[PDB]
Amino acid sequence: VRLLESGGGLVQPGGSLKLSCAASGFDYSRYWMSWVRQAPGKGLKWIGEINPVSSTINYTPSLKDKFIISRDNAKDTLYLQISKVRSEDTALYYCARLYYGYGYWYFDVWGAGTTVTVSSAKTTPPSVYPLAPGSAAAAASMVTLGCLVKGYFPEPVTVTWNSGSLAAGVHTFPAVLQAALYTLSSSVTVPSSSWPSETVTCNVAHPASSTKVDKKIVPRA
Amino acid sequence: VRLLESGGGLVQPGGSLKLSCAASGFDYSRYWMSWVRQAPGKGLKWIGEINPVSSTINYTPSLKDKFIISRDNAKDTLYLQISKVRSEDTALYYCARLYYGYGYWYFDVWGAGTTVTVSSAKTTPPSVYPLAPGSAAAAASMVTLGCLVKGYFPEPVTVTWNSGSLAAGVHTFPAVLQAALYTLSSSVTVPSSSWPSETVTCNVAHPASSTKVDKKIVPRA
Amino acid sequence: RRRQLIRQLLERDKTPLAILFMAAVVGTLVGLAAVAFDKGVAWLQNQRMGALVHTADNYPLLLTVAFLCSAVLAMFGYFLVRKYAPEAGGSGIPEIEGALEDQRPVRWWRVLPVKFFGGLGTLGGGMVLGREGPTVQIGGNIGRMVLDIFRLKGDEARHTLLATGAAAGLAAAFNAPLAGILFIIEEMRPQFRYTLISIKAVFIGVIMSTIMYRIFNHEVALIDVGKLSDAPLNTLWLYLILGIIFGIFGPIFNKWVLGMQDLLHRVHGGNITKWVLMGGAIGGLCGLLGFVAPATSGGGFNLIPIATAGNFSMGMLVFIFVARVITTLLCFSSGAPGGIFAPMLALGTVLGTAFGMVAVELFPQYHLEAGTFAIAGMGALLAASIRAPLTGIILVLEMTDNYQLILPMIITGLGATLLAQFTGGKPLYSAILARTLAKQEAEQ
Amino acid sequence: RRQLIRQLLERDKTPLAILFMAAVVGTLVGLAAVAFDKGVAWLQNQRMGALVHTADNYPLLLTVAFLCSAVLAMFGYFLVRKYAPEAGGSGIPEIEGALEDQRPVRWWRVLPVKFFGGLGTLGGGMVLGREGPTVQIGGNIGRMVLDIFRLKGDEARHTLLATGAAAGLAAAFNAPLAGILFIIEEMRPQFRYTLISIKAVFIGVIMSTIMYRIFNHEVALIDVGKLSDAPLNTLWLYLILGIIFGIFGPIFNKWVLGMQDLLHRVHGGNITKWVLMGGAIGGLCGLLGFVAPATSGGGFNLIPIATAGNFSMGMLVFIFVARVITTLLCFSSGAPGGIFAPMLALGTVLGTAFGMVAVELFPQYHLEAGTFAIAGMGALLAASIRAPLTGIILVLEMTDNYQLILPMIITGLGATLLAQFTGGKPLYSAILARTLAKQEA
Amino acid sequence: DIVLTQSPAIMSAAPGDKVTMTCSASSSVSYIHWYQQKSGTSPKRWIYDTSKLTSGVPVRFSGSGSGTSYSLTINTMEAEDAATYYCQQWSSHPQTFGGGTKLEILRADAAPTVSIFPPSSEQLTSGGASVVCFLNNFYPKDINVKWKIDGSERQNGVLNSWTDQDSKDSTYSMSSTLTLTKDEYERHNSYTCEATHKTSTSPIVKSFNRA
Amino acid sequence: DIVLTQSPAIMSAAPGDKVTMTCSASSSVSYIHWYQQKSGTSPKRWIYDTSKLTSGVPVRFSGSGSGTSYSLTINTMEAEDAATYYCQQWSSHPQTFGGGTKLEILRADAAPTVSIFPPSSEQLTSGGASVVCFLNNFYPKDINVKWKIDGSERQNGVLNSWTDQDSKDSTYSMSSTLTLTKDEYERHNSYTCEATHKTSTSPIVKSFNRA
Repeated sequence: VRLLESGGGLVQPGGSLKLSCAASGFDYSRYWMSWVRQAPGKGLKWIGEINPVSSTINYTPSLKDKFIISRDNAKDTLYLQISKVRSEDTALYYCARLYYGYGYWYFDVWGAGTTVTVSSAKTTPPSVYPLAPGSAAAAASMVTLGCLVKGYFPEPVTVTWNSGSLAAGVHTFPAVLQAALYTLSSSVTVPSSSWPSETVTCNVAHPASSTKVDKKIVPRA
Repeated sequence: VRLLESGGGLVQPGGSLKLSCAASGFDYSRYWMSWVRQAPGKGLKWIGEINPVSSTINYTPSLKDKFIISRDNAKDTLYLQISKVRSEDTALYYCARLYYGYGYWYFDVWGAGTTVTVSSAKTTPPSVYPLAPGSAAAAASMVTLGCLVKGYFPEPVTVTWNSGSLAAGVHTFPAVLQAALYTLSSSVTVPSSSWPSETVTCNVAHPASSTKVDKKIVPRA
Repeated sequence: RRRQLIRQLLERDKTPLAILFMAAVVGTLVGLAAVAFDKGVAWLQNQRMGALVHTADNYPLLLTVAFLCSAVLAMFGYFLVRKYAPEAGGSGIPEIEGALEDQRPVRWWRVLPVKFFGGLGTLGGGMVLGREGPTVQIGGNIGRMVLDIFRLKGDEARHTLLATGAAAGLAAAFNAPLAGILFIIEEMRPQFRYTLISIKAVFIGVIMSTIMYRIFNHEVALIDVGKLSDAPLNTLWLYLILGIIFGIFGPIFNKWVLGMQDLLHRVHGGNITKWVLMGGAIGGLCGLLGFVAPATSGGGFNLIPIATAGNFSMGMLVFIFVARVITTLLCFSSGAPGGIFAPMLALGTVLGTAFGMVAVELFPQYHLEAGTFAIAGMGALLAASIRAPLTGIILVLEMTDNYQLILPMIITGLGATLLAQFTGGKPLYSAILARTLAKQEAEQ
Repeated sequence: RRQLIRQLLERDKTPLAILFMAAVVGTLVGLAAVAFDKGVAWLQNQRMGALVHTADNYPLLLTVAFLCSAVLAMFGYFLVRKYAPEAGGSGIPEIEGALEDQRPVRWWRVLPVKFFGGLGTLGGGMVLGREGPTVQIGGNIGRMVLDIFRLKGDEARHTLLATGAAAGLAAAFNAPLAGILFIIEEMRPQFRYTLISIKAVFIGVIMSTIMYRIFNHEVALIDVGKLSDAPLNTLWLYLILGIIFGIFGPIFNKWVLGMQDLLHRVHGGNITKWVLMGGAIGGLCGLLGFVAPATSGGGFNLIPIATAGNFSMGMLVFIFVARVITTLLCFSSGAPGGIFAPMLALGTVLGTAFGMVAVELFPQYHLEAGTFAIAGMGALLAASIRAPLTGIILVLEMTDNYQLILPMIITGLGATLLAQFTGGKPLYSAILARTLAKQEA
Repeated sequence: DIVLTQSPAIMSAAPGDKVTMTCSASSSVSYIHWYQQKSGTSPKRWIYDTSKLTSGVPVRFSGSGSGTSYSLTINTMEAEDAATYYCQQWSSHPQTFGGGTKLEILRADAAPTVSIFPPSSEQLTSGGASVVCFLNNFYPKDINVKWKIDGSERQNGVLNSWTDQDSKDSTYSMSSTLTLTKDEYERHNSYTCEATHKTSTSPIVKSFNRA
Repeated sequence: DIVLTQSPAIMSAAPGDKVTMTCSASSSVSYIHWYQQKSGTSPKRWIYDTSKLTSGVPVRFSGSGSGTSYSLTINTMEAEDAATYYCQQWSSHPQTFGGGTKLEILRADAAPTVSIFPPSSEQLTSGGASVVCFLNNFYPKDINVKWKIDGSERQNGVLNSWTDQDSKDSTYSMSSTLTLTKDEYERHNSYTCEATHKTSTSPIVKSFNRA
């Protein structure tokens, strides 16, 4: 049973966007399905729900057609159309599956949920900077590194090291917005014997910007 | 309710193809899907059948793995794997939906067809040559035009006029074989005060080829 | 006494092979008969369509023929009954409960042809009457006739053949073998005193009939509501309340169905003609609405699917409800051959949907579906009126195939029988035998 | 006649007090059965977390599988032999009697005995159903509120006793309809009129059924999904399957009884030679429940697997015979437990088998073993206990395959006709005659 | 494996006529079915269980039979019934179909409609020249085309192709087509197409000329 | 639209300990549901119907409450219980969720591990001069970074980001990036980076010099 929802993105004020949740591994019918959204820092707020034959669809208190919810029981998919979007819509949208024990419904199985961003700023490729120890590098037991992914918009960027195969000692702070542009950093801590001597590669990717880059960290000169 | 088998074509003696009939307009499972084939000019022969959960699969008095009927309830599609072909399997392959009345079974709804022609030749897109009336156009109350499709392998080609919108007075002649290639003509009889004035187009299709050509019929200028 | 029990025990379920082989022949005949009867009704309703096609042009001339055909069919109906078998009238079910008690006669040499052709007229006409009635009573006489014809003697052979014929006829009428049996053993049989009825002998008959119906009526059901949803526990009380409702109303509907019987009696006094005419009047009235608003007229099945699906407005329901409560009494109380069984099913269904809708909105957090309450209440009248729930819940469950609703189905149906008892009501089918069994003494 | 007209107008008018008690009886039987059910499970479970503890050593592993069921079966038979010789056996006949007023309802004894008595026999994993224990714990429960509230008259006594029964069978197979149909088809005084308020029963049944749901929702007992339909030209095959179950039904009856006698000698009547022969059969089953779970256990776990056809034509015949054995050995030994469910697990197996043979001999019918499995799942309850109407409805209520109804009846009816013409009798009745006769003698 | 073999392999009847094909088996069947194959289409279940008309199937039709010999009838056939009927069974496994019965209709006389074409500009743009000549909707099937190059006979490189009885009007059609090198076509002027049919004694001719 | 209000906003507890978090409805609710949400993962259905554990939850958890006040407990929490719990009701359309209680593993004071990086040569080869000064793994999340260029406070251009507690070692970490212009940075030499945290009285400095 998988709930995979796509369609999120970066729309600009006043826009629209059909979010889509596709289901796998269990009969799509017989089921009720509903969307729930979480705005950053903030909490979960139910958006709406819809039944099998989509003969019933209810929303939380919203204006006329702020939200249109539908499902297609032939493509085992649930949609959610938002319109005339403001920043209060800037959020992470989850789809669920609805069930009950005694009969007081809960949100049974969630999905990973796509992300909507509501802004004016334009998509923008990030700059990747290798962060190598200074020259007065107090080369001890362990040695810390990382690369600086700055200058991009929107979220997300994703960063791994040497392709994941370097997963312990990895700190990946969150991005901080400022001046219509995102910025974040990453740390990688490995053994002194381990580094200068091999190849530590930090790999940034900005789906939106349509980019990918593996900055090879290498010794200050 | 549509059974629409694809995958047919040209196959060299001692080879394998995988016909597939996709299902739509009904609930795939619960159903006993089967095939049947018509060898050119001949009658029908039952290749095999294959109950709902694929836990029963029978064939006709036919050796080992000539045939291999399989189904994917998840994509509402049937399958057929004939391997080690010879000219005895050159024919039209239908797939039906099996049911019954009092229980002595029958073939309910037959799909279209798909041709599997066994031979060493080469596939050859056809060529469409529009046939407009002569220059001595005695354009009486009714005008006959027609397009000529020649040199293609293997059978068959399908011809519609203005995308089937033009169904009356259309003719299509049985293709004829001439030097390891096929050729046929279609005549369409329309009002003369209807042709010059508008657009009479013949759209020819060759499946094996995977080409389709729309030939617009322009007067002899 | 216990020494006797030990004797009977080791001797239980040992029915005379001859009684069994006759229940098997009775069934086969009732089956064929019910099929035939069913076919004929349809052919007639049909011949009437190909009569309205014949005058589609003129509207008033159109409304006339819709009337005069049902009017002329109902008349020929009531007549056969008034002139040759005053028992064929009404449901026909009470006349069998009686025959099992040995209080009523089984004039099959009369009732078979009368009740039969008598019903083709009333149903062919499109009035609001079920098929069980005519078939349950045609069934009895079938069992009776083979009893007398083959000479078979004894209480078992008489009560048994007569009771399979009833149950076999009810099965082939609703294509539900289980409900057929459960009916005899819950209503039809002598309700107070032991009786010599071989249950195993019955089954055989029921099956033989059910099979005859399938031989000719396969590939399409009677009611088809597909597969509705489930009912969470925190939902149950709602079907108890729906039950309480049907419960207090059931008795009322009984007062009406009977009083109307008397009132409709005056209108003709007893005169064969003032009756046969009052029949043609109600007959044509129904053949009319069967055109200007089919939902108020006719048997009642055609609309059960549409209502359960919720394809009717909260208004269209109430209208049909009342309009029907009217067309039903008007048809049953008038004394026309035909069960007031199915129409109650068609009725509960309507009152069910309605309750559903109201519930649907008041409780959005239950995620209800009017359909469930439609199926819960589909047999709730059979519960509060005729007062036989076990047969009702099984007849429904047997035609709507929604066993996941069984619980609510019972909770509704039970609440209906409790509220019908505490509010005075009685076994509408029984009360009718009292009415007739008394009017035999009273007139002495 | 003038009396009838009087009774008619008075029909279905049961004392509100009787109804309100049927309601409280049910609620209790429900809670009871749930508790019993939970207990059994907890025990069977405790035994797994005992074989995990010695997974290493095999023989030491086979010993503990035995010694736990052996030690649970003994403590079982004991409680029955030392405090309530009626708790033994199914427990169903002891209530048919009670309704005839030929047997006593020693609830002050039977409740605690039958209960902890069964937890021992089922928890051990022997081949016995739950209905028996609960149908009898049910009646007593009905009684108990009958004596405790001092309701008098024949209706109050026969009604609360029967609902206790019905409601007990319901919550055992989570099937309200079957509960009712059982009473009105078997349980009730088979030859004479009786003062039992059917409407009073339902209330009980529901109350119980609901208690079961409160604690056992979200999963069923038997789940075969939705099998295929059955063409008309296919019916006769179920009649033949019925004729089979029909001639074998009586034979299985002779065995279940004779074995009762033969197993009696082995202990003579001695409390110990009995309690021990019990731990023997009890440990024997706790063993097979490891070296071949299909031969041991209640029997439900394998009904799905057989209907699906996941068993070879051999693995079936084996299980059948092994089971016909493990079943008698358990019921005829006189332990507390219904031989009801195990007949269901038996018909299913003999059903699948017939299916398979049919499947091939007739490829043009497009059969599915499963439909014959479910057609025969209740075929033993038809030839043995000789009550079909309850059987067909019990199955239909657990398998939810109403489209098989016709074959289900044709099989089941054919069974009852071949059981009568071949001498058999109501296995549950014959047992009351056996005990009621051994009483006045 | 049961072998059904049907009666008339091709039969011809004038509409409004009563027509009855047959279908016999080597062994024994029961509840046979029949199908309808009209040209260019897969068969369509027509009658089943020996005699139950499907949904749509005109009540013009009726089926009968028993064990060894079975039949299909059309009380008053209608020209739209031009097709091939396949009795098939499954009364025994494996199912086995029939040989077929092509039903041909007999309408009244029916004069052609000749049309000649000038080798397509583009076809020529590659060394080919095909002088097409259709002969649409006619009755007797029996027809004879003849080509005349610059007033003279021709039989080399000429192809004919008849369509089959049309479902609705019961008339045939025909394409006869002449091919040559682009050159061998350019070195002549008169191109006359000539048909001789039962309807007329005087051939129907149709020509065009390059210049 | 009942207003669920979870109790402790955020709270720490050492492993094996016993913890309870609240959820006071504003009206009457029945069978509160609970969800677990680990940074990065969509909410998981923990407890449901006020006390039931969803198939799989460690029996360490115990749901409870009634009418107006409910609660959840971990009898001896482990570390794998570091998450954020959301109560939810839907006994009164429409469904509402709690404020959320943040659960954080309590652990023993840890010193920051100050690491300071000079600008990338890649960056300066385009006017940017970001001088990052990571502050990895430590305990109380209360930490403070201060930059000094050629010995002198500086707050303009600083850009901190903290990590949510480590799954593992249960420590915190923070990156602080000071930005300039290639030139603003060049016309200076010293670039120290001081950190102040409870685990030290005097701060942890960590500089570098262009020269």
